[PDB]
Amino acid sequence: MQLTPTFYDNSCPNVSNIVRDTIVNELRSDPRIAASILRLHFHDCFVNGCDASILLDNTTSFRTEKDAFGNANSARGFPVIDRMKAAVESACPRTVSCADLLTIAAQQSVTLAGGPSWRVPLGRRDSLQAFLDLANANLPAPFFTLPQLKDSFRNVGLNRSSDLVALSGGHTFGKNQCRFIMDRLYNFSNTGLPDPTLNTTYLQTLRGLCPLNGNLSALVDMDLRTPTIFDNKYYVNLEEQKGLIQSDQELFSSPNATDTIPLVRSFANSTQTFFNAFVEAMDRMGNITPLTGTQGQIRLNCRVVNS
Ligand code: HEM
Ligand SMILES: COc1cc(/C=C/C(=O)O)ccc1O
Ligand SMILES: [Ca+2]
Ligand SMILES: [Ca+2]
Ligand code: NA
Repeated sequence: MQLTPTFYDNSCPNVSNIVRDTIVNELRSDPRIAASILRLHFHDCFVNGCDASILLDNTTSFRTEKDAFGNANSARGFPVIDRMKAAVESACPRTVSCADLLTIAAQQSVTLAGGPSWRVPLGRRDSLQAFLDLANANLPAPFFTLPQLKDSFRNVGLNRSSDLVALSGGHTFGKNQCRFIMDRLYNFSNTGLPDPTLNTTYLQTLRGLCPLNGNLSALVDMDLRTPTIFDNKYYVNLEEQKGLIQSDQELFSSPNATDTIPLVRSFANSTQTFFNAFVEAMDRMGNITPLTGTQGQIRLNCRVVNS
């Protein structure tokens, strides 16, 4: 029972519309929600697949993935997911899984930010548990080298460098905390110097936003060109050594980037090339070990398993 974009065309043909309206509304008060939602889907899929396991709250039986190093004080937008979930439950009771809801929400967030528009495959079901340890082991970190980034993607089933380069384009919008670049700014890999792959002019700007012994929670735009617009500007930045986190710049500057450099350039040269690759990579990531058929359930409240 493979995933299909028409899964809810009869049971809830208005699901995508409900999701979109919820995001449109939220964007007025929080213009960062779109980026935040896309990241939630990414963090869901990289841990036991896209099964909404990340949406589960703490229980006496299992710890929440929300306390993972990659999610704690970082992941956000959970209340917004509850809102669209409630709205969908009203329109179509016990029909749309949280896993599918989050996938649609990620796609709509990308489109609303100016990105490509497409119908994501559907039919995923919700996990019966959360996987904190697995999240700590599977979620990639900003300090990862290119070989480590590739290993992290391959680990969850994405072997193509195209998947890695295209999906990294998610950093074409959204925010990043000073904490994750302090090493690149003042002491990279215990060298006592800033990361040489970071543009010196941009280095000065970032140091001003993130001074030593400063607020590590302060936010910086992932894309200095178009902070809230989903476009290929992220790759243009890499070509100028303006990737924000180490994992971004590595795609273009790593000694192991022989295969990723041409992809970065290709995406920087054509928005069409990037958008096509992003959709293709997004659908592949959304196809990671999904629960289908009668496996798992259709969670009524994304924060807890049905009882
Ligand atoms: C290649 C490995 C990746 C690493 C190491 C990574 C790392 C990070 C880090 C450190 C942040 C900042 C979190 C914070 O400041 O609290 C972030 C933000 C973000 N990431 Fe990535 N990321 C990766 C891949 C992806 C992918 C595959 C997507 C989705 C297609 C994605 C989408 C986002 C978005 C949209 C934001 C902004 C979230 C917000 O503003 O709330 N990332 N990422
Ligand atoms: C049944 O509830 C809803 C339906 C829609 C439909 C939108 C459309 O058809 O474009 C939007 C929001 C709702 O809460
Ligand atoms: Ca998951
Ligand atoms: Ca952008
Ligand atoms: Na696959």
